[PDB]
Amino acid sequence: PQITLWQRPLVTIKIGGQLKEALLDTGADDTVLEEMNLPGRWKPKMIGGIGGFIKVRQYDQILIEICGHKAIGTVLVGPTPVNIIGRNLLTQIGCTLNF
Amino acid sequence: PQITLWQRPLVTIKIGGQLKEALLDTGADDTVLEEMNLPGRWKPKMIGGIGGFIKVRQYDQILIEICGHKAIGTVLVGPTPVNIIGRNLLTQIGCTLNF
Ligand SMILES: COC(=O)N[C@H](C(=O)N[C@@H](Cc1ccccc1)C[C@H](O)[C@H](Cc1ccc(-c2cccnc2)cc1)NC(=O)[C@@H](NC(=O)OC)C(C)(C)C)C(C)(C)C
Repeated sequence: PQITLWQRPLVTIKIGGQLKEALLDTGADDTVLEEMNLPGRWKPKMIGGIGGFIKVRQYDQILIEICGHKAIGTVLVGPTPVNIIGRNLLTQIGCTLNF
Repeated sequence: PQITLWQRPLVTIKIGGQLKEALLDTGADDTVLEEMNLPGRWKPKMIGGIGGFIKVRQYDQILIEICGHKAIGTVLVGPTPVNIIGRNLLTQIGCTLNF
């Protein structure tokens, strides 16, 4: 589909059974979701955005379905006021900017 | 053009007769640029990132060349670690997310 930008580019995502809302974010290197458990191994990481850094949990080789599109990769979990789909997974569903 | 996301979407912008590099950010409501001079009046505004809020200066109806496309709207200026083009201007230049 083609998503215009008059509104926030929010879509539905499925991860580990649960359905969630998430922002398709081209200004994000990383994918970061609201605090939750994910199966298996994780590492502490620090990420930086506007107005500071937050401490998160890095989970590798995680599957998320985004608008009925398979995408596997690193998923960060932490105190984010919004679920953020970053480039690492956007590339995986063939997401591009056009104008 | 069609910009892929295997790398930070960094385009050439022109503002106040200065060439800068800026990030095409779908996950940003606003356009935030690093400290610089701009003509006209400004208001104060708070904006929130991942880490917290920052104090920025709101300038209205500022001309800005984004990847060879004219936009005239609200530009925020303040302590941001990256030049961000947000949805207010991305819509102006007819930019869309596609996949
Ligand atoms: C390497 O740095 C990153 O890629 N950092 C990303 C990051 O923070 N990416 C930044 C760009 C960057 C890069 C390097 C260094 C500083 C910045 C812009 C993102 O795309 C964010 C998303 C967001 C949206 C919304 C909110 C939020 C906050 C409060 C309430 N509700 C929602 C909070 C975060 N928009 C923002 O930070 C924009 N925020 C926004 O639109 O809020 C409405 C802003 C401030 C640029 C206009 C991150 C998401 C992986 C952490």
